[PDB]
Amino acid sequence: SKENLPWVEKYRPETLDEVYGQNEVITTVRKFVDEGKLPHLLFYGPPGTGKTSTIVALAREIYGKNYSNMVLELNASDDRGIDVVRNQIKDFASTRQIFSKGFKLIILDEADAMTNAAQNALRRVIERYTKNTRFCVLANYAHKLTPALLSRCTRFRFQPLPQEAIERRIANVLVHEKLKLSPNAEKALIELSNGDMRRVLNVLQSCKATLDNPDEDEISDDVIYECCGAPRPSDLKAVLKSILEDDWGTAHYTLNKVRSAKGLALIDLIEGIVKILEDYELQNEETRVHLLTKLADIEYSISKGGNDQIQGSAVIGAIKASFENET
Amino acid sequence: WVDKYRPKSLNALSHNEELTNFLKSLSDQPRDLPHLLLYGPNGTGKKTRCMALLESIFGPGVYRLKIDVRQFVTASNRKLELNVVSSPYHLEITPSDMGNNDRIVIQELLKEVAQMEQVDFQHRYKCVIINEANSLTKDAQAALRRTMEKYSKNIRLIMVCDSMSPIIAPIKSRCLLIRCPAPSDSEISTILSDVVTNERIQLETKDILKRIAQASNGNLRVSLLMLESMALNNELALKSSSPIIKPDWIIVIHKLTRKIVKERSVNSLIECRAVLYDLLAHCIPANIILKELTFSLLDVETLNTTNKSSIIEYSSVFDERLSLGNKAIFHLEGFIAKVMCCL
Amino acid sequence: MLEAKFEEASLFKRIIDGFKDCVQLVNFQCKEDGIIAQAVDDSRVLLVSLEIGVEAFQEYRCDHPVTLGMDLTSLSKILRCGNNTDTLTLIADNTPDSIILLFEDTKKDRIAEYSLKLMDIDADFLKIEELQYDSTLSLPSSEFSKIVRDLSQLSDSINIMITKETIKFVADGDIGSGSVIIKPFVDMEHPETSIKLEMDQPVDLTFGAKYLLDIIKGSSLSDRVGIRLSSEAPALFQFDLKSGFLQFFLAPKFN
Amino acid sequence: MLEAKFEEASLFKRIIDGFKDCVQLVNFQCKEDGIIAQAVDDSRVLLVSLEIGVEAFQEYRCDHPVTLGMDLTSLSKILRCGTDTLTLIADNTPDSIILLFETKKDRIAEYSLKLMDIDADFLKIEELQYDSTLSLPSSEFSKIVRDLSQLSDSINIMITKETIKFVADGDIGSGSVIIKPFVDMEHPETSIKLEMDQPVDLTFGAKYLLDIIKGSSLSDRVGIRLSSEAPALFQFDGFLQFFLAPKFND
Amino acid sequence: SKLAAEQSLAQQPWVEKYRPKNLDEVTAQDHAVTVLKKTLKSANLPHMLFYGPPGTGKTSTILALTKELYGPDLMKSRILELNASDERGISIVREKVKNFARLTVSKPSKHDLENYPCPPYKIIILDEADSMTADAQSALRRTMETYSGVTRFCLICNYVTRIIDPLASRCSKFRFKALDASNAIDRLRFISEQENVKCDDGVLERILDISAGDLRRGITLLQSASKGAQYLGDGKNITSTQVEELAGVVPHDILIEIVEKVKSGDFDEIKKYVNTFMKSGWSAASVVNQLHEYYITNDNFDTNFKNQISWLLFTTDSRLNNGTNEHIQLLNLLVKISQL
Amino acid sequence: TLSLQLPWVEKYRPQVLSDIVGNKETIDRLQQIAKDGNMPHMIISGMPGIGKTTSVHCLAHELLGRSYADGVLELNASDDRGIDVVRNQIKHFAQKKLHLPPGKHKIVILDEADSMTAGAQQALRRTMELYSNSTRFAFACNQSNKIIEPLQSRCAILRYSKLSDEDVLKRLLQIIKLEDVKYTNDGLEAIIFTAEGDMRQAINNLQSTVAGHGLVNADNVFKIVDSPHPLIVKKMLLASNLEDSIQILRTDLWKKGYSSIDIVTTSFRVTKNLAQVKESVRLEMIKEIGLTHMRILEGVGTYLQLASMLAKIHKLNNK
DNA sequence: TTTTTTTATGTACTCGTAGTGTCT
DNA sequence: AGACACTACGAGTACATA
Ligand SMILES: Nc1ncnc2c1ncn2[C@@H]1O[C@H](COP(=O)(O)OP(=O)(O)OP(O)(O)=S)[C@@H](O)[C@H]1O
Ligand SMILES: Nc1ncnc2c1ncn2[C@@H]1O[C@H](COP(=O)(O)OP(=O)(O)OP(O)(O)=S)[C@@H](O)[C@H]1O
Ligand SMILES: Nc1ncnc2c1ncn2[C@@H]1O[C@H](COP(=O)(O)OP(=O)(O)OP(O)(O)=S)[C@@H](O)[C@H]1O
Ligand SMILES: Nc1ncnc2c1ncn2[C@@H]1O[C@H](COP(=O)(O)OP(=O)(O)O)[C@@H](O)[C@H]1O
Ligand SMILES: [Mg+2]
Ligand SMILES: [Mg+2]
Ligand SMILES: [Mg+2]
Repeated sequence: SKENLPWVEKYRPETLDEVYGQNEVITTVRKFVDEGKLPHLLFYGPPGTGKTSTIVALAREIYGKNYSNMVLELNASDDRGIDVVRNQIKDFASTRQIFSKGFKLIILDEADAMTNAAQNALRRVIERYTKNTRFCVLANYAHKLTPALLSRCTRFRFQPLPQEAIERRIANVLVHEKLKLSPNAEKALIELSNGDMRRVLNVLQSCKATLDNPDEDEISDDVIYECCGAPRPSDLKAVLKSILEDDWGTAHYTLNKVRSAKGLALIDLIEGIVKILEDYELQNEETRVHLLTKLADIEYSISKGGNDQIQGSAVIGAIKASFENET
Repeated sequence: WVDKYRPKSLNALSHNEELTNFLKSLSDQPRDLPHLLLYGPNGTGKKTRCMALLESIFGPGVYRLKIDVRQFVTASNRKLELNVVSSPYHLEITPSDMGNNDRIVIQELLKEVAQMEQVDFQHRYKCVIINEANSLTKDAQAALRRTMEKYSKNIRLIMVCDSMSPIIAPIKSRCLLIRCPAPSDSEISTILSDVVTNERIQLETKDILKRIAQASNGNLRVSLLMLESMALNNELALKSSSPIIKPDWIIVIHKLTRKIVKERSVNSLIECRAVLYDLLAHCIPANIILKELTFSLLDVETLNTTNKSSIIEYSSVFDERLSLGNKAIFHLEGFIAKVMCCL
Repeated sequence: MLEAKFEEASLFKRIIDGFKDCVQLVNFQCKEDGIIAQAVDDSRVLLVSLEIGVEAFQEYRCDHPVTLGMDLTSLSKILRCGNNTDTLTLIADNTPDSIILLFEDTKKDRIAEYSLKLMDIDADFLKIEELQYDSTLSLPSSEFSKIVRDLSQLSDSINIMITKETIKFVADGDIGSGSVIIKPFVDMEHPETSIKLEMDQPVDLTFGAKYLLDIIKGSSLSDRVGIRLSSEAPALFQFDLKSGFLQFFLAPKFN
Repeated sequence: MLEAKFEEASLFKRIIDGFKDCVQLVNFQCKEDGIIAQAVDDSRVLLVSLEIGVEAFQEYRCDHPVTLGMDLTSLSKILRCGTDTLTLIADNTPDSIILLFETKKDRIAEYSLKLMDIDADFLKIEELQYDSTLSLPSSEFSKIVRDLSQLSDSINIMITKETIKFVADGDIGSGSVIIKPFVDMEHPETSIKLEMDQPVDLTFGAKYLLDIIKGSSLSDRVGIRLSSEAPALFQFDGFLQFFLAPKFND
Repeated sequence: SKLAAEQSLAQQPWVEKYRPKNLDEVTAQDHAVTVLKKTLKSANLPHMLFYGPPGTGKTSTILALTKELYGPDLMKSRILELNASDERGISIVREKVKNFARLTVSKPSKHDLENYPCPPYKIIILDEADSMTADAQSALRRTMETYSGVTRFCLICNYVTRIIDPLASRCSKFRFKALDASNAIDRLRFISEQENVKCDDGVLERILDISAGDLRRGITLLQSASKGAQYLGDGKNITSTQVEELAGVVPHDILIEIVEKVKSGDFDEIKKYVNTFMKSGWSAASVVNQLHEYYITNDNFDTNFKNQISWLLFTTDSRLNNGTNEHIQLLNLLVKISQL
Repeated sequence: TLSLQLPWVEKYRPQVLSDIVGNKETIDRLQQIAKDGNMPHMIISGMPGIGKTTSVHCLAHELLGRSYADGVLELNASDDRGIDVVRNQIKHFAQKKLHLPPGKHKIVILDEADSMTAGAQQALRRTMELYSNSTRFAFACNQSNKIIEPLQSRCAILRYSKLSDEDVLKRLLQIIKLEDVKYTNDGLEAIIFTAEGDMRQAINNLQSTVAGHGLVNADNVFKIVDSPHPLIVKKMLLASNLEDSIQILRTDLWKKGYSSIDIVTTSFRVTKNLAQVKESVRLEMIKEIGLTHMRILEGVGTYLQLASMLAKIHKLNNK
């Protein structure tokens, strides 16, 4: 049953009408498939934007419920070498369909992990067999694809999901589930997603499990922040104010109590302070240079471990020494 | 010799009585023993104390050990052959004898000895002595991270090292940490008095022994070996002004420091590179070379505080570089050039 | 529950040998009528469809329709550990779980009970070979195998042409070009050597040689290969077992 | 000076290739009765034994019992580089071992081997009590082992209520062969003998049995002796014994 | 059977003896185990990614969850634990992991469904995912995305940055918090009471203070102090000094000596005292930590001096985190902080 | 949706050498060669999407007439092209007898010749030297440096260059006239701008815009095709103020879904191919970009790292 | 004017013992 | 019944890598 799948998998779009966020790409793809002129597609975008869902719904619209048989779907989980290309892809492109009449579809999902020899062998398979089959390449990084292979497909850039699309999907989920969400909680949820539907769905499931009730109550910002362990804007601005204004000992005590009372992480506080100070209008850019350099160095050091107290004191001292030049 | 006079039990140690009492505490209940990590200066006597602790956990047969040969196959047709020092109660592994293939040996041999149960006709677990855990790369340490916890009823690790810097935090947490401070000059001189009384050495003055201590920097392995070496030049009778026999590499490093402080040029940099090549080609690590060269450059009285500060700063920078690199000469020559530019 | 006790052991061995290195993941379906299994090739070019009724089994008992998926490599590994003189028994519990392959000797108490863990394959069981065919023919297995593995040395493609009472296998390659023309004829003293052909429209279509070289491997089961061809229709290569049938659906090349 | 004569070199070739994968150095003791050998694996997990009496040698002269320590490399090279009558020759202080290949041909070739001195520790061999003792044909056990080794890497022996069970719980599945004692009249080789006092259940490594079953050609029947805490005993009739230690518990 | 396991646990180190067996034994990581308990009644366990400092209880949490889910019978048949002690290249991920994910779930017995929920999926946990190469990680993407109906993936790591972004997006992130004195004093007191550890007032809270968010190290230090107190047999209570002497902490007087040498003194005496201090084996990480605490918490230095001391201590810790020579780094740090 | 139509890149693929709007010199050379005969061994190199494969195909077709099927041996990178193939099949084709007109020769087309192994390339030397009177070799590659010097010494070298805006505009106008598509001057200019001398990419973007919006306008082109990636990165790196570069990186690159790895790789490539600043400044910028890339590859790829890279670049530019 | 370097997956070549269908 | 050409799956050896 579908009631056992996680929310990321349970709410996977099955038709092109359930893929929000991408409107310029979805409409053009629908027109491609309606007029018949469907070229080789290259869906390039960040993770969780809806490329795999889009191509699956497209193949479903093209072939019907018989998608899993009339389409050759290869991914990084499967062995994709030059011999794999030579045999499988060429034999799939050269022959005809077994169940119906129509062009074939080769979905090379996550093709950014393919070998250079495989792409060099495939670039002439795409150009030779182009009247009976098609190629759709999904990618997160366009630098791992050879320019020859990159020039044979129509490139569609999947932009990060905007506010309206994620809010629409959240409303759809809140209709599908017996769940209520606060407005400010919804805004905070949009803020910690960066256009990733997977993260939104996962944390929504986690906060629904966190409610500890039969779901007669509403999900507030406190529930979200305690679920994802993210710092609140209130504590963020309090720590920033204590660093900028209060003394060294006072700022140290404030940072310690804020990061120990809620169990917050230093990397999350660093990211939040960076996001907040981005709107700060300052004097000569030397302070910004010092701030960015020292904060990136501290982040790279945190990414490898060490003493958390030493790194917190380093963050405080770096911010103070950077703002000491803005006078 | 350092081998003829070495303690074999906990009651035979002659320094760090607090550490001996802690080892007796830890070996009182031997079956409820966690993994251990002995850290401290090189040459303090931690490898002897580990064997003395095993001699208290098991019978005296722990010292009757044998060297066997074990073979392993990598992902390719290359084969590795390494010697394991095994005993009817424990085994000793030193992955510092190979390159990046230590993780395979670690995982395979440790899983084998974990699944393997001890034999009879000689307690319940079989100890593993990981010698020089600093050479273990992060991959082998990560592989051992879960092996330490999955099999805790048959395999207890006693990892011997000189500095916990390259040891990852999970491994540090997964075992007790025991520090072995280097013995003071008094205990070293006391041991030297006993060994020269047993070896029939003629001493006109006792203070020379103290000087040996002051020439070993707490190291007993260096102190005893240097005493036996200078006893061969003085023909079993040390004089009141017997010279201190320094190793050849130390004298070469001192001459290199002299060449650095006297002349600072590129033509001298070529000779410095040649000396560094000659030192590296004769089984001398580059970290020790850098440490000794920096410490000898700081001892030069011709320089001032401004020079010594920059010297130690460049030394730390290039130490990080060498710890992050593999071509040791590429960092040693850079450090030497930066020191020449500083002076 | 499921109990399928064969009469012999080498029968299922040859049945799996028919398409051993042809497909990988199969999903058998056991019902009251018999075992039926369709499997698509890794390149999605040909479809193997096997049907063994209750005739080839010594004992058959199936309560509800059960679906057991498995990889052919592990199935071959399990079947190779069985002696050709043993008796094979497929057993399945109430819910679909690891199929129990039981080897029971007829003289000594040798109970070889292997348990093959199943796979979870998308049971997209379709309904195929329910379409009208333009041309049907039948010819001995040895002749087809000879022609196929003799034309496969001259090229990698084989064009089959069915004209008015004319069968033609053409192989056009680089080092040469071959053409075999067999004519329909029925013998009376040897009814198994007859080459029957019922054609309604001329057929011209090409296939790959790497797939025919694996299709001809099924000639060890039966001796009369049937071939059904049509324009835009999967080529049906049928071997007739004594209880069911094994049919390969090959996809024609694109001219 | 030791002089031994096998009528066929094939017997010694099969003998040496039976265990040429589990050891590298091997000591052969030579006494008035015959030749005896024991060798310990490099991992000290399995020991190999061997005894060949005067029945197999066409001619045997041994003035002084002596221990010959030979490596597997050179002897394996000599046995694989070359039915014919084989002759082993050694002199006083046997620094070399000569292997003459001599009934219708007069061609001979040999390459000498320099021996080593290995401290072959003497561990006593006791015939203690066993909870279960069984004997079954060598080919059947070898087939069972190489059939169960494909599934798992650990073979479980379960002897209970006059029934033996060779089980193997692997990743792709699980196999289980259950065998009942059987004695046959027309063929005395296909007989199953077993006597027990306690149902025992142990687990052994499959990689060790995969090399143990290489001695399936030395004799026709193999004995399995299993107990509660003592290691398992694999007996092959020339008499040779393998002591296999099982896995502790889980 | 059961009694043998009880005796083996009783004769095991306190780290493994008191390993949490249920989702209730975990004390401080409540936010994650609340969701894990609420999903235990449901059947929609998502792909999870545990990340945090070492010794916070990630492996213990996932083991307790798998136990409470499957029972001690299905615990050995519906799990796939892949640790860092195994090969985890592209080949392993493509063959073994994918074959196990494609497998069907094992049928539960009659006794399993009566006491345990027995969800219709299995769990493939990957401990120490930091060592997994990026290609082997990207290979897991569709493996975990298509077979989610029958298997569930649980990644465990310390540095969440070592895992690629798509894998971190596919899994729900559970951040395990450091176990300080406040949220682990209850567990430490329970462990001390179960072992009759006679300690003083401010010992346990001090132990975790030395642990810096690590309950495993705290339990190990408690076991060591208990052994050292039982060997003496004096019947007294363990003191904070007896705990800090075996934990690698530099005494306060030796630290005051270092502060006095840095405040007043030139390169020569500082170098001599550093050479003498390195003879007594102390971990430079702990020395840097104590110096940082002293310099930051002292209300006797200027803000301009405090920013510089914080940056210098940060640089020294970052350089020490790479396996550098402790003596050289400590001397460089002390010299740099001696020059104003 | 039962059947699809051929794309305009394949449908309007040139079948005669006159329809090629590439380099006029080499095209006229190949035209005269095919008209007179005696085609020599050749190696055609260039960039993707400029008319290299189509050029040699049209040459072979117009040179062989109806004997193209039996006189041309086409081998791509999709087929096995090892030492065994060169030893057996290529040698059998070169030794194969074929009665051709007294001005033609058998042609062996080897697409993607820069992917053949060294052994095959070495074995091809005597294969092409011993049968140079009845068999001719035409290689089509992107990098002439991947082909060994002995092979290059026995053939002519034709280096195809980028297609100027005039040629691509003429070809697009011809395609529009043959398709009757409503367009606009700004739309065609935007297509040429986003093509970057790539004719195939230009035709593909044109077909996409036509089938997605109907009217070829700069608005629709920029809506369906984003601005070129290297140009925005160049504008970000060449910014005079740190705030301008930070705003560019935030809005144009980070808010549009460009990964950090792609950003740092494009920055490295632009700084390498830059010519506005001195060599030392470019070297320091490449050093900083590589220092940032070393952190991006370790999984620390975020917006803060790119911001710090831009700050360090501006500090370097701050004298 | 000249010699070497740890490892990790993909690619290509080679000999090669081996398993089975066929002819003196 | 068996010998030996044909053959195709497997261990070993290198060779690159933007
Ligand atoms: N535009 C969208 N509308 C609705 N749901 C979406 C959308 N994009 C993503 N999702 C959700 O996120 C899940 C994963 O989407 P995918 O298409 O697999 O992500 P992706 O774009 O392929 O990125 P990858 O797989 O990490 S490279 C889907 O099953 C949906 O539940
Ligand atoms: N939250 C906790 N509650 C109780 N005991 C805990 C907790 N966390 C850790 N422990 C103890 O510490 C031991 C180690 O737990 P682990 O789960 O292995 O730590 P960890 O998070 O895996 O650290 P790693 O493996 O280095 S990343 C457990 O067996 C417990 O004794
Ligand atoms: N000069 C040209 N005139 C007209 N169309 C052209 C021209 N160059 C390229 N095209 C179009 O681009 C398509 C593909 O061109 P190709 O010749 O395959 O590119 P290429 O120059 O060979 O570079 P590759 O194949 O990627 S290495 C052709 O089918 C034409 O539609
Ligand atoms: N307590 C002790 N009393 C006397 N000699 C000792 C003592 N501890 C160590 N030694 C000497 O140290 C030598 C071994 O040093 P070792 O332990 O290998 O150095 P490390 O501590 O670097 O491993 C032995 O020869 C032994 O004589
Ligand atoms: Mg995807
Ligand atoms: Mg863990
Ligand atoms: Mg081309």
